[PDB]
Amino acid sequence: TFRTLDVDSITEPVLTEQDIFPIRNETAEQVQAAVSQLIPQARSAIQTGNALQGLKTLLSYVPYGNDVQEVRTQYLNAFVDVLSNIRAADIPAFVKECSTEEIDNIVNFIYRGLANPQAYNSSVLLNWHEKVVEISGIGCIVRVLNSRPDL
Amino acid sequence: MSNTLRPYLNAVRSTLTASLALEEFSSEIVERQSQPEVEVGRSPEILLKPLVVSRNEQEQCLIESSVNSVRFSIRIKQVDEIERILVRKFMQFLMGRAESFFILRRKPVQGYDISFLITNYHTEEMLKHKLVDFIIEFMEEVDAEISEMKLFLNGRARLVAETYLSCF
Amino acid sequence: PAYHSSFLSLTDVPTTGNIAMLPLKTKFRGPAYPADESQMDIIDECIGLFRANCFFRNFEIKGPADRTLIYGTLFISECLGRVNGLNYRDAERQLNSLALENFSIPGSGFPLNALYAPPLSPQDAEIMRTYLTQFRQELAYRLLSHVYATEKDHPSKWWTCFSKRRFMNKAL
Amino acid sequence: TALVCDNGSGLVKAGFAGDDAPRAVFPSIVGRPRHQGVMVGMGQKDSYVGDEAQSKRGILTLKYPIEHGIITNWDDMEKIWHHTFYNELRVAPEEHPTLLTEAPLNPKANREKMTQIMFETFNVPAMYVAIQAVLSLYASGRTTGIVLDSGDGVTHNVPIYEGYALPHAIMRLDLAGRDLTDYLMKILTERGYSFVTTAEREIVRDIKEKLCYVALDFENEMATAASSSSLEKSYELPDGQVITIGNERFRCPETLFQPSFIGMESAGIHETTYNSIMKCDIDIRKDLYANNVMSGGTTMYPGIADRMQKEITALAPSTMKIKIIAPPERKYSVWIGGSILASLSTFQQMWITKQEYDEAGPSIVHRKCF
Amino acid sequence: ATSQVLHILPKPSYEHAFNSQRTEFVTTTATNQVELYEQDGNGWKHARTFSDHDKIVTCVDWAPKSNRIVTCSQDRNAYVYEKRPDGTWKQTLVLLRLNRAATFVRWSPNEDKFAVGSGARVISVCYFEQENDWWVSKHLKRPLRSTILSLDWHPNNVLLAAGCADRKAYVLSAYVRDVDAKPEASVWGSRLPFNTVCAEYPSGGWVHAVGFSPSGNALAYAGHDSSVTIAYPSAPEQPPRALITVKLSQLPLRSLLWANESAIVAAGYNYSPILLQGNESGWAHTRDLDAGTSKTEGPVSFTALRSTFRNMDLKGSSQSISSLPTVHQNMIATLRPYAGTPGNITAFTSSGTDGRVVLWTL
Amino acid sequence: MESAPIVLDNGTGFVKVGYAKDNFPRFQFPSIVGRPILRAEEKTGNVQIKDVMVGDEAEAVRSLLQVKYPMENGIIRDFEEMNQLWDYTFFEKLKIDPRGRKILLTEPPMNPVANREKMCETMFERYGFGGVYVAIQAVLSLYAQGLSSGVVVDSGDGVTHIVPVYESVVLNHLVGRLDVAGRDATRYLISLLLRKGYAFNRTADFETVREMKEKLCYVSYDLELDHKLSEETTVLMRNYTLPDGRVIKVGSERYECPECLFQPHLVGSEQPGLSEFIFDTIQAADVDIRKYLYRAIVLSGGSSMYAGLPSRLEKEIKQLWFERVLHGDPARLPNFKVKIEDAPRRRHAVFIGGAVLADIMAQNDHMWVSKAEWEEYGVRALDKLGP
Ligand SMILES: Nc1ncnc2c1ncn2[C@@H]1O[C@H](COP(=O)(O)OP(=O)(O)OP(=O)(O)O)[C@@H](O)[C@H]1O
Ligand SMILES: Nc1ncnc2c1ncn2[C@@H]1O[C@H](COP(=O)(O)OP(=O)(O)O)[C@@H](O)[C@H]1O
Ligand SMILES: [Mg+2]
Ligand SMILES: [Mg+2]
Repeated sequence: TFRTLDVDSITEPVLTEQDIFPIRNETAEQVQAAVSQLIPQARSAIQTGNALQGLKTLLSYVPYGNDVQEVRTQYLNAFVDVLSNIRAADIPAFVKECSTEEIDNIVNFIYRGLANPQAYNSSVLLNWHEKVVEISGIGCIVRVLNSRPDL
Repeated sequence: MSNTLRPYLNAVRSTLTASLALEEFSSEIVERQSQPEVEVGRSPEILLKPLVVSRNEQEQCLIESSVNSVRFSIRIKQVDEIERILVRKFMQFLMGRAESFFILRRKPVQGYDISFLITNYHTEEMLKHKLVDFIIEFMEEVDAEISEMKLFLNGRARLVAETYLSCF
Repeated sequence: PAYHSSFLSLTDVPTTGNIAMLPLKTKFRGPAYPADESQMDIIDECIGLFRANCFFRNFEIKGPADRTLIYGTLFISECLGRVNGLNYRDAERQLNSLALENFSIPGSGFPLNALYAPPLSPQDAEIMRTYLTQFRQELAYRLLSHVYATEKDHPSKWWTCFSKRRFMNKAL
Repeated sequence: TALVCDNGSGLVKAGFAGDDAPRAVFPSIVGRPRHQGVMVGMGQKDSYVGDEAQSKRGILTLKYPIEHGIITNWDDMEKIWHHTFYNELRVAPEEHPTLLTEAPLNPKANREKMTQIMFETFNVPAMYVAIQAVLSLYASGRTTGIVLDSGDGVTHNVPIYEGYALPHAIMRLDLAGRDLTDYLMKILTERGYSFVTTAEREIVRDIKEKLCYVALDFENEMATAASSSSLEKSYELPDGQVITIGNERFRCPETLFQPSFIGMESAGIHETTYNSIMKCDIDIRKDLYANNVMSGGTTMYPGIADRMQKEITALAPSTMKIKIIAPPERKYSVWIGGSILASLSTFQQMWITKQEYDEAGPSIVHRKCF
Repeated sequence: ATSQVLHILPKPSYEHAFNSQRTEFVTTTATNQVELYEQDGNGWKHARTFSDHDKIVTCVDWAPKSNRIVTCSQDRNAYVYEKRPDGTWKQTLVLLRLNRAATFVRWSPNEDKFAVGSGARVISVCYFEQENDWWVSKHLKRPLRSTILSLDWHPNNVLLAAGCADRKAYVLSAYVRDVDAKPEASVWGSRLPFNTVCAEYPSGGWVHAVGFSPSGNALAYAGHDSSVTIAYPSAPEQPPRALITVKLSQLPLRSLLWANESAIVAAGYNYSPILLQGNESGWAHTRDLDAGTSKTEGPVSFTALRSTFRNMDLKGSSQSISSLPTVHQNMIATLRPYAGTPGNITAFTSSGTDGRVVLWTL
Repeated sequence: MESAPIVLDNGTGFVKVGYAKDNFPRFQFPSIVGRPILRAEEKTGNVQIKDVMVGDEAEAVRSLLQVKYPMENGIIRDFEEMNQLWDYTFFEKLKIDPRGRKILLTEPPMNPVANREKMCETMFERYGFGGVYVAIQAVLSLYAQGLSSGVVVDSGDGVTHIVPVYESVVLNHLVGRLDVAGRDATRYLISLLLRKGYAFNRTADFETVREMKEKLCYVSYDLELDHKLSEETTVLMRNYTLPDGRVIKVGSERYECPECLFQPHLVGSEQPGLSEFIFDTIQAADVDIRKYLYRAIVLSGGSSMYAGLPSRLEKEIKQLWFERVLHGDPARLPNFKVKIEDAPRRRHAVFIGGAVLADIMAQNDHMWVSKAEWEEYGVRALDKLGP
């Protein structure tokens, strides 16, 4: 019977996410190289005990795209490993000196971490969430709700 | 209860309260109608990105959000088979009353134990800070409610044992 | 449904407001035209229908004959309120006193002032009162022949039970 | 909404749940003519009720269908309930639930006939019978206290702690405002004035309601009145002749503190209140002493709260604060608290319903109204 | 900044408009009705309803000089209301030709036309023809891709700004011949025919609010990402001099109003008017106009006795639920001039989902 | 007022009345007649009830009346009550003397001939109209559009009927009745609310559920989506307060009630619903005119006013052409153009088009059936009024 045939999907094509969010102006191998330069700096900053500078350097660029899940998950592995190695007393002094765009990137990537607890320690991500929202306010979560879907 | 749950329920509270910036919005696909857009998904520009808050692999929130509606869904602690039965049936009595708890769904979304739909109309006609207080007070107490139900089940298993075994 | 007046089948009947001044068998003084003593009239009908009609809770009025049957039906409910515990003689004097005492006509505390018309002139009011006083005196006298049919010093319980059966939830 | 009908011994107090005060308040009286009805017509009736009986009283024998909180005449009590619904509130009782009230330690049959007449005569959709002192505690904004309620026919003490009543500690005393009116007739006779008829009993009730008061120390007041004109003052009868009284103004109410004035062998209202607190468990007594709640018209005397506090302070140990709560609206606190209760949402599940009465008979009240 | 609560409406109030003399106001309740309120000493009284719409009224606007009310609804219609000599209002249906709901409406500065935003991917620019006695509608449609959430008119009668759910703020020519005289040359353009596009500015979230500067030389707009962006154009086919975004710490602004050429008031889901100040060198959130941003025994009545037992029964305890510290108890939906010359707004009004109508003095 | 021809849409649920060149009904009121009743209900001295009470006088006061409808399914069921509507319409709504006036009447396309005959007889022999014209209701709804081709579908209280028109020729062999309309949807809402334990069996309560339906019902665009919002969610739930003051809760019944237009089997009919009735009608037209009928599917009448009905109808015709013409091949579906015409005024398009047609023939005195022609030919005078 006719009632179940989807005509709308072919007679009125809906907006795509790239009609809402601008296309990435970098190729997949170009962003994969840019992150592969940063992950070794982020790992090295843990060994010198400077994990705060490990985050400040890792956070200087972020990968996005549905074509880059492998390097997005490698960047998230490094991000959660860096956040797990910062001492909990350093967080308030570091968060107040981040820009609004660095804060937006921190609260975005703690959200990607909280989505996968079998890989990532939620206990440190929730501690970071409490302190980032306490110091920078509710609007940083509002910017994550509104953020791009391929971050 | 909130010493172990405090970091988690603070992240849930903060992001549920950010997510409830709701508005009246009529459908772009149907004329003279409005629908909770998170529940239909037919126009993606007015959907906000779905956020997961999590304590544990077993204890999770999904917050789905839109111009006129939030869907909030939770996985709750079920560490043994008694708790799997007790939780499932408690959520079925609680969702069976959903007309009187106006922000409940009648069914959970798949892979979640209970679910809530807060619409534009609920933020207009109810105190929305008391809606997020009800969500977090439900999440704070449900583990103590379910553990007390397995104490009542233990206490009855003793009642029938002592009644039976004392009439030889 | 409920039972309507057979006298709704009459035509060119005298009228006041929108009561029908129907032919009446009676010995009381007043304006009502003498009925045949051999045939049922509106009071033999009104008492004969009352104890069925007082159970219905819906009634559509066909004309001025039914407006007259309704006023009678409401007055039988008043009589069965007045009559209780009396001897037949005390009941005749009490229910004549009830029939004679000053009552509201339609167009004045009347309970059905939406369904009944006011009197059509200052003189129509006097013919409406002088008809309704004669009618309700006869209606009282006739009812007592039924409620004191088998015994004479106590009203029949088979009639006193309708004393709270308030027709359509209306009373005078 | 629901009706609240505090059908007390001396006044019927009636109205709607959620109203600030009762909108029907009238004598709990049926009057019947005692003289030759000679003029034909004249708007005469077989009997009169409430304010109509009270205004015609010079030609009527007046009687209350309720005495000591018990219905003695059900035919006249139906006449009063009919007057509440159809004349005084102007409602169909078949459209409204009714909250009724009674004093504790009443006959079981009083509750049964009261539920039967409400469902079978007045055709009510639902009803409940509340204890009057439990209602008076809602009107206090309290969930613990001891309520001393005294009406026209009965005085009672009910202690409640955190919403639990202690039913073993409940006291009843069949002495209240009608016994004080009868005693005021007995002692007015000593100064020169005889009041004898059921109509003259309403004149001396009106004297009691505005001349009488409670002395803080009875023997000092009695000596002050025996030695000065200063306690004496006057009242004008319907006949325009004047009554002067002195120690009768505080001797009448003192019968609540000294029941032996009317020949009773009982503790006064102060010591009956203390005996009720002392029947309660030892940990609750402190909060009962701090929450003595006064109610009913027989608590409306000037000085009675100051006297009640003085008398209970002598009985209790000095180590704690006795507090007497006597609101200016305590004339109506049972009705006020009934209008609170009848407007609560859990109470909407506590009603006896028509269907449930029809299935069970009038015994349903004993297994639902406590 | 002083605030005064003028009235509490019984139902939500997404829009209100005062007349020119501030002596009556019109408001959309959340129903198909519109409420007209008159002064009553220092209070207000419900003078009349309008109820010509079938579904929920979304927006309403009152023309200052010509004294006409225009109303829009989810029924896809508009009605214009005009005052009769006897003091009643004449309704007039406008055929908007919209496929979906009307969402937002504004009268033009000369009041000779109005524009209606829609969920239909279009804006109905409506004008009157004396030759036909009709209101007739022109569709702006070229760049618009989603629901139009808000409109504003440039101080010159031609240019229309639009905030859209596609995360963009548009500046479009709504020039209509035999209504408009030719527009003067401007920073937005000079060759300016109907549906020419002067800007397509991006946002981080849905553009709830748009507003031209009092001189028309800049556009402010507010996004659902809790930002206000201020755009300074250069010329046609050329990028802006500055495109300054200030990101707020609070919930999003839904409404927006220039106080002067160097200051903006904005309000929304934060429940509070904020002040932003700046110029083409930079902008900053500078004040909150509501002091409530700082989070700041006797006889007892029957309604307190009864409500404390109803609270014990229905809720956890006797204790009443506290007010929010802001004057508005729910999101503040619209933000409109009340006093001062254009370019120097001295006071403004707000209405909210809590039904409060509130006056603010700067 | 004016000497113009009177136009009367004597519809099954509502009378609408006025004159040639009126842009809207001069009056509109329920086509109801009331008799006095008492019903264990409220009474007051603040009103008076006459032995016949009709239209707005009945509808404002209906708690006090036995309400009856002189019409059902587009035909007069009782001419004695229809005489009381027409007396009210002319003598105390319009406040006119009909003597020698010309009147335009309306009816649906497949009525019994006795309906038009006894209706024209009444105009000539009760009222003494000097001439009559009787128009097919759906061709008037095309005059309101200012339009000469398209398929016009009119759904009122009594009947849903369809009339294809091409280049001003009316395709009389293709016209049809779907015997489901606003009264069947209202009777179905009573049946659906009875499953929820509510009752509406009094003659006065039919107007209460009509107002409830007219306020709260909508057409589901996607049935499995509205069933999901219905069974998984409480968002469809709504409260309605009756004129009693009683409150009722309504949920799935809001989309489930008007679904009987699109699925007539829900009310026991075997006919195809709106979309399939319109498609089977257009698809029976000749190859050269099918495109012009699909490009102008004109909705009319109050039962076309449910929220989402145009959206559902357009979709469901695209979806039915995709099943029955393309056999499920997507490649040609974008090339199929359909346009539902869904004007704001369309509840009154029959009146508004009657007010146009009555002006077009006002000066052409030969176009009307005359009283002098009726009294010499009888019912054969009506043979002027088309095939
Ligand atoms: N907004 C609406 N939503 C749903 N139903 C509506 C709406 N508006 C009107 N109706 C319904 O339409 C019907 C009245 O329409 P209309 O006036 O066109 O019928 P009619 O002309 O009297 O009937 P008919 O043409 O069959 O003789 C009623 O059932 C009414 O409830
Ligand atoms: N001001 C007063 N002073 C003294 N006695 C009063 C006063 N007001 C009322 N009373 C008495 O209280 C009694 C009525 O009180 P009430 O609480 O209504 O009793 P009840 O409920 O039992 O009918 C009567 O004896 C009356 O005279
Ligand atoms: Mg008492
Ligand atoms: Mg019709």
